[PDB]
Amino acid sequence: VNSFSGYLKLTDNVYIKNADIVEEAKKVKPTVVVNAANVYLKHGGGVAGALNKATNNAMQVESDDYIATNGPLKVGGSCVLSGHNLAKHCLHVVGPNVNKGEDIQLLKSAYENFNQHEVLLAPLLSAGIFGADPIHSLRVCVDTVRTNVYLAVFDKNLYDKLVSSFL
Ligand SMILES: O=C(O)[C@@H](O)[C@@H]1CCCN(c2ncnc3[nH]c4cc(F)ccc4c23)C1
Repeated sequence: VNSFSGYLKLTDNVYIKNADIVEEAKKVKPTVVVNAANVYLKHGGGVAGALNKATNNAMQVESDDYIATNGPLKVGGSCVLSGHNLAKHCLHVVGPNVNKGEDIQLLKSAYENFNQHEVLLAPLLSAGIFGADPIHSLRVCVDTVRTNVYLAVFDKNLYDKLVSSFL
């Protein structure tokens, strides 16, 4: 039993809710919140910009130190950093950004990072400003992630769609 509330169950291990991940996160304090990061951990907009804003820019300060030490992530890769006031940990995962021409096959590799964590609150990778089809993204998520994932979808219209077209 865990503290996540109001989700619809898609599979044994995938759940989904119309929610703001920032507000979903501040209430649950999940062990892991996933950020839809870029390779530079520059959290300017989308989920990343919102999450970072909710940390009063502490996420960005920590991220800049990480990059200064380690260099950029790989597309499809991830790193674990602090969750600040939102979660114990933040798993920064780089999905491919279609608006940069990145290969969509890397979306499966991106979701594989979720399997290193027993339970996660997460957005749909490569959705939103990253330009992928959130329905394809949901399919890859369901077919790749084996751990327990709670998907927060900000847009009510999108959500209702994803549900109605799910197989
Ligand atoms: O649409 C984008 O560009 C992306 O970021 C994707 C797709 C939809 C939005 N996004 C989220 N997914 C789940 N919760 C969210 N809360 C937010 C608050 C914001 F100010 C901006 C985006 C989100 C957000 C992931």
